[PDB]
Order: sequence, then C-alpha cells, then structure tokens
Amino acid sequence: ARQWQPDVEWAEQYGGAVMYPTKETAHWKPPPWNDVDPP
Amino acid sequence: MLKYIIPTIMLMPLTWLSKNNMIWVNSTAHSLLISFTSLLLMNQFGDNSLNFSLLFFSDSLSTPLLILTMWLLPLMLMASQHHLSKENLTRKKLFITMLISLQLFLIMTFTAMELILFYILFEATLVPTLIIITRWGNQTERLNAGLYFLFYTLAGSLPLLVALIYIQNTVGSLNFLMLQYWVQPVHNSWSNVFMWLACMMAFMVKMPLYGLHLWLPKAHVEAPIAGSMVLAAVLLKLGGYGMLRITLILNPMTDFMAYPFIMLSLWGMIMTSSICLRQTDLKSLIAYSSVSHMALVIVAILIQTPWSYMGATALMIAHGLTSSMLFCLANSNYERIHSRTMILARGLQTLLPLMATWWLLASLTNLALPPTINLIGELFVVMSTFSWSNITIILMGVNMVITALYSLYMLIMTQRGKYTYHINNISPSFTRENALMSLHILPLLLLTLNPKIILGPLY
Amino acid sequence: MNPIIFIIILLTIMLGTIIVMISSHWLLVWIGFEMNMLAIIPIMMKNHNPRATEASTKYFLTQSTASMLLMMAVIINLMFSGQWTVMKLFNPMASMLMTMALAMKLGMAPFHFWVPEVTQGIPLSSGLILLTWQKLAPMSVLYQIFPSINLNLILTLSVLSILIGGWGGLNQTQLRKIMAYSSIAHMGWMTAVLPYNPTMTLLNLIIYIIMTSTMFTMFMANSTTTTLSLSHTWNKTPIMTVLILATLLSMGGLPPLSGFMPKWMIIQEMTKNNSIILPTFMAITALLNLYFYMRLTYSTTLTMFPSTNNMKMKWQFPLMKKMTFLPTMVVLSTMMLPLTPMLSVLE
Amino acid sequence: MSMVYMNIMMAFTVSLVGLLMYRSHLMSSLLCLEGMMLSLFVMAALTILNSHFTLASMMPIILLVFAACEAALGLSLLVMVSNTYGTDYVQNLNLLQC
Amino acid sequence: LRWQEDPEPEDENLYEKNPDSHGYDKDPAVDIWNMRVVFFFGFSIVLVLGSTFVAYLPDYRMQEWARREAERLVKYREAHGLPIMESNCFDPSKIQLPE
Amino acid sequence: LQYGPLAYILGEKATKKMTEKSKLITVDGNICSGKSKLAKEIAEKLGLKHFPEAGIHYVDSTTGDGKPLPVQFSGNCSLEKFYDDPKSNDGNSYRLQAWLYASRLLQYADALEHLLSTGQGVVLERSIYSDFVFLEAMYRQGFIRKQCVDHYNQVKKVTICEYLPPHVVVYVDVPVPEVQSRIQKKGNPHEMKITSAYLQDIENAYKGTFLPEMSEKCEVLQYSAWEAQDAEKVVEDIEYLKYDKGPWLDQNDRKLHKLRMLVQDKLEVLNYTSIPVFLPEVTVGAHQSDQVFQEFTELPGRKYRAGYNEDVGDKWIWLK
Ligand SMILES: CCCCCCCCCCCCCCCCCC(=O)OC[C@H](COP(=O)([O-])OCC(O)COP(=O)([O-])OC[C@@H](COC(=O)CCCCCCCCCCCCCCCCC)OC(=O)CCCCCCCCCCCCCCCCC)OC(=O)CCCCCCCCCCCCCCCCC
Ligand SMILES: CCCCCCCCCCCC(=O)OC[C@H](COP(=O)(O)OCC[N+](C)(C)C)OC(=O)CCCCCCCCCCC
Ligand SMILES: Nc1nc2c(ncn2[C@H]2C[C@H](O)[C@@H](COP(=O)(O)OP(=O)(O)OP(=O)(O)O)O2)c(=O)[nH]1
Ligand SMILES: [Mg+2]
Ligand SMILES: [Zn+2]
Repeated sequence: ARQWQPDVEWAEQYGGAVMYPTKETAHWKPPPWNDVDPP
Repeated sequence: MLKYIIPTIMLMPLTWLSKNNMIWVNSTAHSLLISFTSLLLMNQFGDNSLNFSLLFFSDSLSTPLLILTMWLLPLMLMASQHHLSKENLTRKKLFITMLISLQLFLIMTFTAMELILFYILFEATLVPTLIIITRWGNQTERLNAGLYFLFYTLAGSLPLLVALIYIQNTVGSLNFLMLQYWVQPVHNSWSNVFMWLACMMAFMVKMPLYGLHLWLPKAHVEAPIAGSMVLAAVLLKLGGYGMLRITLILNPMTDFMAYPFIMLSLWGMIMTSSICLRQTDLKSLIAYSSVSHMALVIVAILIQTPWSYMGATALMIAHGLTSSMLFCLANSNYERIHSRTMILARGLQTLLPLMATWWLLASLTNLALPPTINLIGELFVVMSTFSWSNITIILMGVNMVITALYSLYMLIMTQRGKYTYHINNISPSFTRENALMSLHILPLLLLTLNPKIILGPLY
Repeated sequence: MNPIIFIIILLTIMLGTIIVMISSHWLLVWIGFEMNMLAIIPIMMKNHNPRATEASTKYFLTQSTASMLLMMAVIINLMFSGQWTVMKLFNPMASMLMTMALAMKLGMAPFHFWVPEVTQGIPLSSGLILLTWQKLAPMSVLYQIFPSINLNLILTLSVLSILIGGWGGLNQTQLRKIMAYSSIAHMGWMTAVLPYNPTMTLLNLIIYIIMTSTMFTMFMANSTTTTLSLSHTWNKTPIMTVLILATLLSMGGLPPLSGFMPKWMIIQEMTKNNSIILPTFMAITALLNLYFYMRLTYSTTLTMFPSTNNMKMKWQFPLMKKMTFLPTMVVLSTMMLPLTPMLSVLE
Repeated sequence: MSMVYMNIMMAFTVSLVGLLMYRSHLMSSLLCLEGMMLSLFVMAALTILNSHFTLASMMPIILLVFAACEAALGLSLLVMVSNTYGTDYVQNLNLLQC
Repeated sequence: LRWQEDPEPEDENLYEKNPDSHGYDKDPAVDIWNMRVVFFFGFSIVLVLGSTFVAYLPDYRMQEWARREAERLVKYREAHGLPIMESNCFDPSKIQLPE
Repeated sequence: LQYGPLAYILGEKATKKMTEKSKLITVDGNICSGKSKLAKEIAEKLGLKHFPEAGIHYVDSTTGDGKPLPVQFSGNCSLEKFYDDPKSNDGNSYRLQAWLYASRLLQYADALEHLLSTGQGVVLERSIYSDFVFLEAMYRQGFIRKQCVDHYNQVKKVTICEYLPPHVVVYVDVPVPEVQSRIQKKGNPHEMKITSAYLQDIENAYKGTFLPEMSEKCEVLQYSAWEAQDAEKVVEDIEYLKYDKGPWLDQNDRKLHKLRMLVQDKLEVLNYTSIPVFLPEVTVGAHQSDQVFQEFTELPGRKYRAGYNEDVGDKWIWLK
C-alpha cells in the first residue's frame, strides 16, 4: 500500500469562511484573494 | 550519565554526514555499541544507589529500563528499513533523527534526580512520538490518533506540574534523595485528596488505566512499526516508573485512595483480555493485550509491598520485550499482504516454518509460561495481592485463563488451519526479519538464568 | 507612499511608545498614546481598499474612546491627590477607568471584538506591528500602577481573554484572525500574573513578541493569508514548513521549547501565593490554543496537501523577501528553555 | 467635591453613553467624542484654577491641541468612508465580519 | 478524476533481482555489510560478552557479603548466650517515649 | 546595488530615465496574421526591445542556463495535443491556457522592469490584456467547461489590476477565410485542423470586447493585412500619437517606485496564479507533485540558489 495523503474533499474542509457551518454563518463568502472589493 | 548522553547526540551528526547508502548501516552499528556500554550501570550496591552528580543518578529501578531503552533503538532501525525504502533521502534522515532524539529524552528521564527535570523530559517525549505517528503512518486515521495521543496525556500532565511546584514550595526541594529523608505523612483533607489525584492521574493515563485508554488502540494501530515498538515497550513504562517514584510522598493516603484505581485495574484486566478474543485486527489485538498486563503493574504499585515492587519491575521489562516482539511479528505479515485483518492470511506455518517458531515462543511468554521472567513478575504480583485480599485470586486466576485463550487463538488463527488460496506472494523470511525476532527473544530467555538484575531496588 | 515618509511615520510610532516608557507625568503618557495612534493609521490605510478603510475606522473609534477614559482617570486622580506622577492611583474609581482604558487598548476580553477584524483588514506587516509593538505601551503603564489595580477586575479580564481567545480560534481559517485570537489568549496570561510578580509579565511579553514575530515573518515570505494557501508551502519551500511546525509547537507551550517557559514561571509565581485553582484552569484552557495550532501543523508540515499545476513555475525563482532576523528569531523561539534562569536580567 | 463638579462630571457620562450607542451617522458619534474632551477640558481647568496650580495652567491647552488633532484625523476617515459607500452610515462598515 | 495523480506503484520483491538478498538493502554490497554489523555487534558482542559480563558482576547488591556477615554474627551471638535476633532494632536507652 | 528603497532615496527615480520615446507597444491579431514580422520590424525602427511571444517555455528561457526544460516540469501541457484532441478528458485543454496566462503575466512584468529600469521601450505580442480571446474561443466550442472560465477570471481579476496598460495597441486585421488559407499554406501537421468556428470566435472576441474596451485607455491603431506590410507607415503613425488618455498620465516617481518593487520580485507576480481553487484540470495530487519536485532539484544548476551550484563551476561558495 501507499501512505495516504489528503485529497480534494479533505482540503475543501479548510477552504470555507468558517470551520463549523451554521444557519447564521451561511452566505459568508470567503474574503477576496487580495483584500480588494468591487468599487 | 554524560558517558551515554553525548554518544547518543553524536548519532545525529553520524546519520547526516554519512554516505547516502550507509545511513542504515552506520546508525545500527553505533547504536549497538552504545547499548553494549550500558551494562556498566549495573555497579549497584546493596545500601546506597549510584549517584553520579546533582542532575543524574541510577538505582536498580533505572538500570533495567535504561538498558532496555538503548537496546530498542537498534531494533527499531532494522524494522524501519523496508517501508522507508521509497522515501526520499532527506525525510529518511529526519525519521532517524526523531528516533535518536526520543532515546535522548528517555535516558535522561529515567535518570533525572530532580522531579521537575523528570517532568520536562517526561513531557518532551510527546513531540518526537507525535511526529512519527502523524507523518509516517499509513492510514487516514493517523491524524486523529495523534490528537487523541496528545490531549489525553496533557490533560493529566498539566495538573501534575502544579502539584510538583506546590511540593517544592512546601517541602523546599524536589531532589529525590532529599525527599527520602524530608518526606512527611499526608494528612486526610479535601485539599490532600486532589494533591494525590494530580500526582497520579498523569501516570494513570500512560500505563494506561482502564477507562483512560482509548488512545492506545488508536496510537498503537496507526503508527509505523518503530512507533509501535517504542510506544508499547518504553513509553508505557514512564507512567509506571513515575508512580514508583512519587508514591514515596503520598503515604498514608494511598491506603484508601488506591481503592477506585485497584477496582478499575482488576476488573479492567478482564475486560481487556476478553476484548482480545473478538478483535478482527491483528495489530489492534496486541494493543489491547498491553492494557491487561499494565493493569497488573498498577495494582502492584498501589499496594506498596516488597514483593509487589519486585514483581512490578520484572513485569515491566518482560512486557517490553514480549510486546515489541509481537508487533514485529504482526508487521512481517503486513509487509507481505499489506493488510491488518487477522482472518486474511491463514495457515502461514505451512509457508514460513521458522517464523512460526518465533510466533510460538512469543505466545508462550505472553501467557506467562514458567520459568520466564514474564511469569516471575506476574507470580510475585499475584502472591502480594493474595496478602492484600485473598479474594483477588479469583480475578487474577480468571485473567490467566483468558490470557492463554487469546494468546493461542491468535497463534492458531494465523499459523494453523489451511492457507488462503488467492494469497500467493508469501515470500520466504529475510535474514533481517529473522534476526529481528532473535534479538527480542534471546535476551528475554537469558534473563531467566540471572533474574535478580530486573527485580528492582527492593531485591 | 514615499520611502522617507514611511521611515518618519514608523519612528513616530516608536517615539509614542518610548514617551510612555520614559515619562513620570500622566500628561506625557497620554501624549505618548496620542502620538502613537496618529502615526499608525496611515500604515493601515496604505493599500487603499474598502476593507482597510473599515479596519482603520474601527481602530480609531476604539483607541479614541480608550484614550478619553484614560484622561478621565488622570483628572479624577488629580482632584483627589493633587499630583500628576506616574504611580499608584489614589482613587478606586480612577483605577477602574484606567484599568479599563488599558484593557480596551490591549484588546482583552470583553473589549476584544476589534482585534480579529482590524488584524484581518490590514496587510501582514501592519498586523505584525499591531500585535507586537502596540502592546508595549499599555503593559508599561500596568507595570507601574499594579499596586492599586482591583484584583477581581484584572483577574476577571484575564480569565475571559484566555477563554475567548481559545474558543474564537477554533472556528477560523484565515491566518490573520487566528493570530488575533492567539494574541487575546496570551494577553490573559500576562495580566494574570501581574498582581503577583510583574517580572513574569515582562518575560511572557518578551517571549510572545519573539514567537509572534517569527510567525508573521514566515507568512509574509510566501504571501500566505489563508489556511489553504499555507498548505502549498511544502511544494515551494520545504524548509519553511519545518520552521512553522517548531514555532507552532512552541507557542502551544509544549516542552522542551521556549514557549513553555512563561507558562512554567507564571504557574510557579501563583502557587507561591496559594493560587491553585486559577493556574490549573488557565493551563487546561490553554489546550484550546494548542488545538488550532496543531490543526495548522496537520495541513502544513505533517501532511502533503493537493497542489496546483502553475506551482511548477514558482520553482524557477528564489525568495527575494527580506526575512529579517528570521534565523535568529526562530532559534530564540525554540531553543531557550535551558537558559530559563536568565529571566533575572529582567529584574 | 462641589456643586459644579456634579454637572461637569455628569456631562462626561452623557457623552460617553452617547458615544457607546451609535444610531446611523458616523458624524454624530464624532461629536459625542468631541463633547467628551470639552467636559474634560472644563473639569481640569476648574481644578487647576481653584488650587492655584500655576504651572498646570498650560495643561488644558495641551489637552485641546491634541484632542483637536485627533478630531481632524477622525474627520478624514469619515470623508474616506463617505467617498466609498456614498454615505457615512456605520452599517456599511460591516465587511470584516467574515 | 477530481485531479491528476500518479497511480499506486507495485511492491518490489528483493528476491527477484537478488536471490542471495538478506533483506536489508537493494544494493548487494550494502545488503551484506548491513547483515554483518547486525550479526557481529548484536550477537557476538552484546549478547555473548554482555551475558558473560553480567555473570561475573562483583557481588551484585552485596548479597554474598550479607550471608558471610550473618554467619559471623551467629557464631558470636550464639556462643555467648545472647538471643539470636533481638526484638528491638534500636537500644531503648535513647528512646524517650511521650509522658 | 540591488534596487530597493535605499537606491530610490539615493536617486534612482523612473522619471529621470524615461523620455517621450519610452513606450510599451502590443501587436495583436488572429492566427497566421503576420504579427511576428510586423512586431519585429517596429522594434528596430524605433530602437525598442522585442519580446518574442510568450510560449509554453518562456519562463525557462529566463532562468537557469536558458534552455527549455523537459515537458514534465511544465505541467505536461502540449500545444500540439490541443489541436489533435481539443476534447481530451485529461484537462490538457484548459491546463494549457492557464499556464500560458502565467507565462504572459511573467513576461509583462519583464517588459515593465526593462522599461522602468533602463528607459527603453518594448514591443510585445499578445500581452495578458488579450489572452482572453482564446479562452472565449475554447468555451464556445465546448473545449473547456464553464468552471474553467470562472477560474480564469478569478485569477485574472487579482493580477491584471496591478499593472499599467500598454501605451499603444496595434491590431492587424485579417478576414477569417484568408487566415484559414494561410494555415494550410504553412503546412503544420497539427495546426491545419483548426476549424473555421475556432478562428471566428477569436475574431468576435477581438472585435466585440477587446478593442472597444482597450481604446478607452490606449492609443489603438488598426490595420489590414495589406497595410501591415508597410512598416514605415505604421511607425510613422506611432510617432504622431497624441497620448492624451490612459492611466499613464497619473504616474509619478512615487507610484512607479511601487510598481518596480513588484515586477522585479517574480514570486510576488506569480502569487495568485496558484490560488487554492481545486479544479480537476489544474489540480495535482500530493504523490505526483512530490516526485516531480525531487527531479526538478536534480537538474544541473538548480539544486541551490543561482550562484551556489558547484556542479556548474561556481566558485567562492564558502564566502558568498
Ligand atoms: C525533537 C523535539 C523538538 C521538535 C522539533 C520539531 C522539528 C523536527 C523536524 C523533523 C520533523 C518534521 C516533519 C517531517 C516532515 C517534513 C520534512 C520535509 O518534508 O522537508 C524536509 C526538509 C526540506 O529539505 P529539502 O529542501 O527538501 O532538501 C534538503 C536538501 O537536500 C539540503 O540537504 P543538505 O545535504 O544540504 O544538508 C541538510 C542539512 C539540514 O539543513 C538544516 O536545516 C540544518 C538546520 C539545523 C538547525 C537546527 C539544529 C537544532 C538541533 C541540533 C542538531 C545537532 C545536534 C548536536 C550535534 C552536534 C554537536 C555539537 O543537514 C546538515 O547538513 C546537518 C544538520 C544536522 C542536524 C539535523 C537537522 C534536523 C534537526 C531537527 C530535528 C530535531 C532535532 C532535535 C534535537 C533536540 C535534542 C538535542 O529538510 C530540512 O532541511 C529540515 C531539517 C532542518 C530543520 C531545522 C529545524 C530547526 C528547529 C528545530 C529546533 C529543535 C528544538 C529542540 C529543543 C532544543 C532544546 C535545547
Ligand atoms: C539597535 C536596535 C536594533 C535595530 C535593527 C537594525 C535597524 C533596522 C533594519 C535596517 C533598516 C533598513 O535597512 O531598511 C531597509 C532599507 C535598506 O535598503 P534596501 O534597498 O532594502 O537594502 C539595501 C541593501 N542591499 C540591497 C544591498 C541589501 O533601508 C532604508 O530604506 C534606509 C533609508 C535611510 C533614509 C533615512 C531618512 C531619514 C530618517 C530620519 C528622519 C528624521
Ligand atoms: N491555446 C492557445 N494557442 C495559442 C495562443 N497564442 C498562440 N497560440 C497558438 C496559435 C498558433 O497555432 C501558435 C502560434 O500562434 P501565432 O499567434 O504566433 O500565429 P503564427 O505563428 O501562425 O504566425 P505569426 O506569429 O502571427 O506571424 O500558437 C493562446 O493564447 N492560446
Ligand atoms: Mg507565431
Ligand atoms: Zn511492504
């Protein structure tokens, strides 16, 4: 066998706005990649 | 103890400055040389322990555990060569660095004269151990196993730090020699009940005590082979060694505080043996087998009799050699069929006749066949507990029956029977594997001839 | 921004903090704070985007309000004692406002809601100043007025900071917010031992600055601000992941690393004063910090996360970031436990 | 203390409570912030003049100079907030929740 | 597939390319020298000399001396009328009991 | 003296070295439109530095010894296999476009660094401002999925915002049928499969969106295939441009100092071209990436920092 390393499903658990989704925290899009918002 | 600390440090430059194809050879040879010099610690006197300096000392309890610790590093290096083959050069030399830094902390832990220096090195072993499990384990469950192994230990260690500092402020010193002459009896008060719990629960989580053991079937299963060997051969004995030292300053409160922890161990000794009869994983079967034996050590330490301590010390050394041997055996099968299910590869005695001889000897020591030191240590604990309460023979007799049942059920399941037809890649046993088993079993049997060097300070 | 103006503004941030530390007059202490807040806003607005504008606004309102409360404490202290000297305050009501004004500036709970948001809306270099340098001035005043601080107030703010820093950090994926909550948690330790031994307040502050500065420096080298973006480091700079593992373990207090020294000495100075419940509760709650530190160690160094195709274009260029004092800071963050008795130089 | 101090001391409390309860406008709160310094200015000047603390007669002027410099920095941020969202409402400044 | 990834390789049997392999290493030169250091330092030195070293330890824990000492005291205390072993470990002349 | 804040204070401003002939010119057009010849002639006439169009191996031309590297160190993406199998299931369609944008982004920084550090203008072919034409062509023919288009825009919108647009855009126009005829004449075994629709989509992207949006901030010169052959006429027009628009009129020494500090550090330019958006076309597993990284480190003169490789005859390592 081969040592297991994370796949896309595992990594997407850390790509959200918050670790523990709830009702209030839904719709929280992650911040922009460069801290700039549309004018 | 500098004559052993400095050589161990020099293994790290040796590994990194060696030829790219001689890391396993130089490391193995020089660690074996360090082990040979460890026999000089047996200059033990009948009245006074061996006191080297203001930081380090050795007595009859430290010597057997130190010699065992330095004899385990070469064995770990041999067992790790196979599965660390396609690993790149740099990460292989980091793996060996973790093993050496783990031996460096262990030898200083078993010889620290002051009880806070013991705490620092006792806790320092977590870092290298955690890194081995979480970085070189195979399954996806190694990450959660690492978290369980980390936070179980610290939940008990942190209260221990407070208790030790409190003792120094009151007593004035933590030197173990000083405590032997300045120790005062512990009064019965609510504050002193929690001082007792803090000093002990740190060591109960590592034995482990039944109930606080859920990390052991996760760490010992998801770790690499070298992780399981050191985890189940030395690291469990840190707690047992810790208890034997710190019970000096808890009398007479141990008379009644030991009751809840003697019942968990005595009854937990039967739950863990029974769980082995139905485990579907060969490596997890050996892990639970460790909880049962270490339950005897907890009972022996808590009743504080000369026979119990002699039995406790003998049991700890005997288990370390026998448990590490079983993990190696289960690993050799895994390296061929690359699976841990016990009912997958059967009738292996037909294909690997010699490796089944090692299986037989390992099981005989596991079920305490006389005159092995496994039996000597267990017997003395049974004798001591009979004086404590004659009814305990009932529980310690039932565990003997179950112990022989799962020891030989594992032997029969994998060695006897009929071989699996579709498993066709059972190559013969390499000299590396056969030598690995001979370095576990030969010292285990030789100690039967002169068993007084593993009976501890009360011999 | 012109480079010369950048130096001038930075030296004014330093001058404000230095004026607080060399002043025997409450007016110059207040002037020191005002000069410090005036100079730090331009370095927060330097990137000219809405988030930076919002962060600078939330910081101004918080620090402006805190400074007004502080000046109210000074005047009340003048009415009841007729002097301006920087020492114990002579009125219990002056002490409360003074203690609360400094708590707001530091960011202690429950005056903490701005630290995660201000640190998130400003660049990494500005956050490094905010979380390390800006904590020197308030701690200097606390070092001097601690004989009159209300014990139940300072210990109550300390306990809340340790809890809120712990729970707040578990639910974060952004690196800047994780350090912000980490900063709140470590503040509680510094102010918990203050009534008992102020020397250990400085030691924990010095060690915290060294460790925190190391983390921000390594994040700035790879321009990483999210947990995922930090997980590509193993495929770009393998060495930098081993240094992140060691520092993260240090910050968690695991022996034998440097970050165990302050937690070790603070527990000592509290058990001497027959404080057993608080150090135990503080030490156990700190395991929350060790958890979300360990989570970063699993996604950065102890596992190999997925990479992207364009990463191969990065392998052909070196690191041109300054990484000033990074080799020296990382060693001080990990290998100083054998030199623990050196804390006497702080007395 | 005295009868006048009560109203000066109660005027600071009103402005503090006014500053800690925003309605909609950012400009409204800055006024509550400059009301606070006015009360501190009068309260200190009353203490200094009454006690004949001669060298402290310059302190209230220093309080006024720095407090106005801080106020100028506050108005500048308000202008830059209004040039972005078209108004000085505090509810717009809510991007940093996530 | 959700990503590009290398297929799992196959385990290599060290016997196929080296039937004399001892199992330590792929390179036959290293594979043989690995076996000699394990077998020489392991068995020849540690187990054999260590077993002999432990066998001839100089009176471990003073056990032989105690027996020899005991025979001496028995001779003295027995051919003088004194009891073989007194019930008091310390002389009462030094103990001052309460009240 | 490596460029930095200290050098800028000491005098290394940009306006002190820039003249009215320090321009950035981009030549754009469809496939087989002869922009290579036109662009290479505008360079010599005006004395500008010519940058050959950024291909799959542009980055390798700048680092190391300059020679191309094996194809496994560039994503395994091949332009030849895109024409043969544009619908492949291994994602080579979009993976090629994403890598091409990074090379163009890398080159547009080299263009600005040369202009800002020496005062000499440069001429480019299909800068990053026009690389979206091919993306639209692929998407409308079903070569790439809609998610890939979203990924492209996310990376583009956080990178293209940091750079100034070209002073002059020279657009060579060729009707679609004639272009497809020139492709047949050239004789490339693979390129000859370009369908009519693919070339038409590029034309719509150029006409519909690029030029109208690119004229509000640049001096746009449009030419046909026939007119493009008269270089001195094109060069005459470029020398009579008013230059009354664009964001270049708002730049000063302070603003150009920040830009040079950016385009000289190449890891800061390529920062957001590797955002953690897990898309199957551009995602790589852990076991594959680790293996390729090791091989890249074993190439000559790439195990260490440029200047410390002993195997390429570097010296004084023990004092550098
Ligand atoms: C253990 C408890 C503490 C926890 C520490 C946690 C960190 C443990 C690290 C291992 C676990 C990490 C996870 C593994 C997976 C990630 C690895 C990976 O994938 O990337 C591989 C990574 C990436 O390399 P690469 O680019 O892929 O290829 C390498 C090239 O081929 C370039 O290759 P090259 O041919 O050019 O040469 C490579 C060079 C390596 O280049 C270096 O970076 C050297 C840096 C050395 C500075 C740190 C030394 C501190 C420890 C002293 C060691 C000497 C002992 C004394 C012996 C001499 C007596 C005077 O090696 C040497 O030339 C000689 C170095 C000899 C020392 C071995 C370096 C590893 C030491 C760290 C392991 C833990 C040691 C604990 C000892 C404490 C107990 C006494 O390999 C590394 O270079 C990392 C190794 C260096 C790590 C330095 C960490 C410093 C911070 C640790 C502080 C320790 C505090 C202990 C408490 C002290 C209390 C007083
Ligand atoms: C004693 C306590 C510890 C102090 C720590 C050491 C000091 C901090 C680190 C060095 C800072 C540093 O050098 O800043 C970064 C840059 C350095 O130029 P560079 O291009 O980045 O590098 C150049 C060298 N190279 C590329 C060869 C490596 O400097 C400057 O911009 C210097 C600006 C000086 C102008 C001063 C203006 C007037 C100010 C006064 C107004 C009243
Ligand atoms: N997928 C893709 N292919 C491109 C891109 N730019 C060029 N190509 C392809 C089209 C051509 O087959 C080849 C070169 O195109 P050219 O623009 O250079 O036209 P050509 O070489 O035929 O003649 P020319 O340079 O104009 O004189 O590479 C691009 O941005 N994306
Ligand atoms: Mg071309
Ligand atoms: Zn295998």
